[PDB]
Amino acid sequence: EQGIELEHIDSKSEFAHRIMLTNILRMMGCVKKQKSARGIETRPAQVILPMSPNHGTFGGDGMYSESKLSLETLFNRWHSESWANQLTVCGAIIGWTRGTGLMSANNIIAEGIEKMGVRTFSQKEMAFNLLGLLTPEVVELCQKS
Amino acid sequence: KDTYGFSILDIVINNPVNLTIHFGGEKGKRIRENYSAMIFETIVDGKLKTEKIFKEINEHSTSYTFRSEKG
Repeated sequence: EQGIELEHIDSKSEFAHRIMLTNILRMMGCVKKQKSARGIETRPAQVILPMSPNHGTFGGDGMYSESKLSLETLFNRWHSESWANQLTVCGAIIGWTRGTGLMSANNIIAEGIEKMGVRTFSQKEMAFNLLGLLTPEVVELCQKS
Repeated sequence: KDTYGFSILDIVINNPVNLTIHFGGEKGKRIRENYSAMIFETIVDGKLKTEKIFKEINEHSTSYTFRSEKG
């Protein structure tokens, strides 16, 4: 969603928000229903949620920020509802990752951002970071909370 | 179900060839403990020598598969 400010939020943004929020909740719900229908209480699926530090900071991204911020409810819902044994929540707050469908439009400035003593990531590095969440130690951590 | 994570009814009705027990989550760790705490208690030279049934089940095991040819 590029160049979509508040006043432009329309069909595309609603559809994007369905992909990036609503149907993620539905997908999780479906996995919960399948596991519960089969009595699987001891093999939870770790959900690696693609969270963002971008909650309306850049602007012009339609309902992107709303999609990403809304995923943060899952951290509390894991405790408050009845799906914790079927799903675990792993919120990855994904940093500035160069080269992707969402961020390729922002590649030219990344050397400048890094002069602030900050880090941008290749897709390889970010993938390596996220694969770190699927290691046995983090998997056990998400099963606790 | 509560202790070893399997249904004896399921085995009678469906006679599965293999059965994997998953040790995920709090309930799974409790079931894993039960499999680990399952021990042979022998007396050798007036000394309690506790051995383990399920040697392959340790504190890093995420599952255990019971195996059969036919069921």
